[PDB]
Amino acid sequence: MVLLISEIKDIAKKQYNSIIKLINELVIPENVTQLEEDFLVMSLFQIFRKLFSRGDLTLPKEQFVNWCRKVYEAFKTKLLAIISTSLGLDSLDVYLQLAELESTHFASEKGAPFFPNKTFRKLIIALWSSNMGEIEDVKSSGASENLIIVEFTEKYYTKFADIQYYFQSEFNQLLEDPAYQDLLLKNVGKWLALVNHDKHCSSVDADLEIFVPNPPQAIENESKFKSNFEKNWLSLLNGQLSLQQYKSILLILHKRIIPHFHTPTKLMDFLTDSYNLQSSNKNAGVVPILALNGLFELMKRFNLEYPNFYMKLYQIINPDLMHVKYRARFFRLMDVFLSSTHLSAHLVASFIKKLARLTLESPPSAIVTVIPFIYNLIRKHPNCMIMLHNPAFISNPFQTPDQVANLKTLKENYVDPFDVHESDPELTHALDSSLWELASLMEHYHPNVATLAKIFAQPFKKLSYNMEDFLDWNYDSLLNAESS
Amino acid sequence: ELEQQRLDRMNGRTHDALLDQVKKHPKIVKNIIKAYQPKEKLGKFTAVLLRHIIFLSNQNYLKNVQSFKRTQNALISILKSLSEKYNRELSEECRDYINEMQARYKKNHFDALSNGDLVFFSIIGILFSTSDQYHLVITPALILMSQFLEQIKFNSLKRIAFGAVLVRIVSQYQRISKRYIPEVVYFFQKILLTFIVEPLDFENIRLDSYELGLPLDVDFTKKRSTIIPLHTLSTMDTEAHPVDQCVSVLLNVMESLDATISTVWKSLPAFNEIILPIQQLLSAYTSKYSDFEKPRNILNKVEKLTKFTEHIPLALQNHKPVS
Repeated sequence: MVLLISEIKDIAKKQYNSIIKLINELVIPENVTQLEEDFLVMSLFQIFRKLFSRGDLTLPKEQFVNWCRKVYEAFKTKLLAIISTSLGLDSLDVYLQLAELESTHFASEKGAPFFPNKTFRKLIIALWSSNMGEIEDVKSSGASENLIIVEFTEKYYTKFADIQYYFQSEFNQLLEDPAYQDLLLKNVGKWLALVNHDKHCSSVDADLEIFVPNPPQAIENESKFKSNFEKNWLSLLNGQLSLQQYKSILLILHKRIIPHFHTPTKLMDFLTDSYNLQSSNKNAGVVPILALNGLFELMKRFNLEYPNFYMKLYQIINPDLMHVKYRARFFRLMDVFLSSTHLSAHLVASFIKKLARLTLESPPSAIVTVIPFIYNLIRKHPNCMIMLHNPAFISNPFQTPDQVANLKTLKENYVDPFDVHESDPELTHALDSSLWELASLMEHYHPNVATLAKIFAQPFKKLSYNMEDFLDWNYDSLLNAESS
Repeated sequence: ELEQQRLDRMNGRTHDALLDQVKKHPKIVKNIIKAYQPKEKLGKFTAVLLRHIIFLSNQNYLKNVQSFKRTQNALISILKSLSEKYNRELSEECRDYINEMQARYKKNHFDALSNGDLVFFSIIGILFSTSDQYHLVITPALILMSQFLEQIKFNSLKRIAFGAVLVRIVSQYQRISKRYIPEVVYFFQKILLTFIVEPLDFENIRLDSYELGLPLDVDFTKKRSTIIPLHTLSTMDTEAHPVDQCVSVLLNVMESLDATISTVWKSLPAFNEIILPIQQLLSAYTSKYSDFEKPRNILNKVEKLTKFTEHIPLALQNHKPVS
C-alpha cells in the first residue's frame, strides 16, 4: 500500500532526501520486524534493496559518506532482522546484493581484487545467532534442518569456491574471539550441515564458479584452506555433541573429513578414542564400530595398528549390529579384514560361530547378507569344511562292526566345546564344535535364503560369488524383488 | 488328491465403497446379491464382500460372539464360496492388500496399523492353500509378517497383544509347513525380556522399553483369564494394562512358545542350542516367581528335547565318476 508508493517515489526520484526517507522507512520496517515475527515486509525489503542498488550505481561527507553510512545502517538493520520463507529469502537476496555492491563499488581503487571482511563477519554472526527448536537436536536424520541457513549453504556456499575460503577464514578469525567461538560451538549443527553438503574447495570432482567478478586469490594456497578447515573441525569437535551428533560426526570423519584434513594425526586419535567408547546406552554401543571403520582409514593412511583389533572386531559383533541399518558397512569391513592370509583357524572358527549365532538371531536380510561371507570363507579356507562335515562320524556299508561301534561310542559322548562368552577368538573352541546353527537356518520362509543354503550345501563351482549384488538387502527390497 | 496337491505345493456390487454404503443382516444381503449375480461381476462382488468384511473387522468388535462372530463366519463362508471358482482375482486382491499394508507400514510406524490386518491374514491363510511354499499371496504375507515382527517395537500392552496375535497367526500358517522362524524366536525373546525388564543376563537382546514389566501379583491359577481373542477389544483397552491382562498375555505367549517348541522347533537339535538362553530365561521365570506351572513344563520339555537329541554332526558333499 504505502510501501509500494514509497518505493515508486524513491525510484522516480532532491533524490538524496528521498533516499534518506526510504532508508528511514527500511529502518522502521526492520524495527517493526520483531512485531512482524510476532507481504508488506517483503515489499519493504525489495524497496530497500532497490534503493541500495540505486545508491551504489549513483553515489560512490554528505554525498559519499552519507550514502555509505545509510547503506551500512540498512545492512545492520537487515542483519538484525535476520538474526532476531519469503522474508528469509529476501534477506538473503539483499545480503547477496550488498556483498556484490561492496565487492564492486566499495573498493577504493579499481583493479585490485578486494573483498569486505566486516560485512561478511557480520552476516555470518547474524546467520549463526539464529536458532530454532526444529533445527537443532535432529532425531530422525541430519544435524540441523534450517530454513535460511540451509538455503544459504546450498545456494551460495555450494556455488562458489572463494566464498567457502572466505567463510573458513572468517571462522578462523572468529575462533580467536571467545564469544564468537562460543557461538560457533553452540551452533555445531550448521557446521555439520556445511561439512555434509560436500561442496568444499578441496574437492577436485566438483568445480565452483567465482562469485565476485575479481577473485581475491582464491586458489593462492589450498594448504591454508585445508589448515583452516582442520582447525575448524578440531574446534567444533571439542564438546557439546549428542549421541546421534557423535554418530554423524564419526560418519563425516570416515566419509568426507579425512580427505579434507591436512594433519590426520588428530583425526586418527579422535577415531581411536571414539572406537573405544562404550557406555550403558544401547544406541551408542554401535556408534564406535563404524568409527572403527575410520580407524581402518588410519590403517589405509599410517602404519599404526590398533591394540587387539581382532579382539575388538570379535567383541563388536552382536545382535544390535545386525538389527541396525549400518550392518552393511560393518559386514563389508569384516569381510575386508578377514581377507588377510595371516588369520588363524581358531579365530576363523570363532567368527563363523559368531556369524551363525547372529544369523540365528536376526531377520532374513541379515542372514542373506551374511551367507555370502560364510560362502567366501568356506571357499577361501578348506579347513572350514571340517566344521561343515565330520568324517569320523560317518558310516559306510562296506565297514566292520568295530568301527561302527567306535563311532557310536564317540558320538554318544558328543558335546559342544564352543564358548560364546569368550571374547578371545583364538581361545574360543568353535573349531571343535560343529556349526549346527547353519542347519537351523536352512528351513526358512524366504526362498532366497533356501536357495543360498542349497548352493552352500553343494560343492563350490566358482570362487567369485559376487557378493556386491546381494549386499544391499532389506525387507522392502525383498518384497519389491518378489512382487516384481 | 488334495493332500497330494498340498504336499506338491509344499515341496514346490461394482464399487467397494458403494457396496459398503449399501450394506451399512449384511451377510444375508451379500448372499442374496451373490446369488443374483450367479443366477467379472462375481469377482467384483467377492472383492466388495472382502472389503466390507475387512471394514467390519477393523471398525469395531463391540458385539458379542453370537452377534459379531456369527456374522463374520457367514461373511467368511460367503467369500470362500466364490474363492474356489475365482482364484486369480482373489490373488490380485490379496497382493493389492499386501501392497497397501506395506505402504501403510512405510508411511507410519504404528499409527497406520489397524486391527483388521490380523483378520485379513487369518482369512488369507484359511482361504489359500497354507501348505504352499512358493505362492503369490502366502509368501508375501509371510514376508510382511516377519518384517513387522522384526521391525516394530514394544512399548505398551497393545504392541505385546499384537505381537502375540502375529505369533499365533504365524504358528497357524506354519502348522502344516513346520518351518523354523528366527524372527518368531527373536520376538519371543523380546517379549520375555520386556516382561522381565521390571535384565543383566541378556544385554544383546536390545529391548525397546524397560517400562513394561510383570510383577508377582497374579496368582496365575486355573481361574485366570483365557486368551479371549478379540483384537479390537484388546487393543482398544490396552492403555490400562492390568496385572491380570498382562499375566494372561504372558501365559498365552508362553503357551505359544511351548507349542512352537514342541511342534516346529522339536525337529531341530540346533534349535535346542537356540533354546539354550530362552529356556534359561524360562529358568529366570523359575527364578522370577517360583510359582508358575507353564515354566516348569517348558523347562521339562526343553530338557527332554536336549536329552533326546544327540547333537552330533551332519555333513555331505560327495561325488564320483561318470558314464
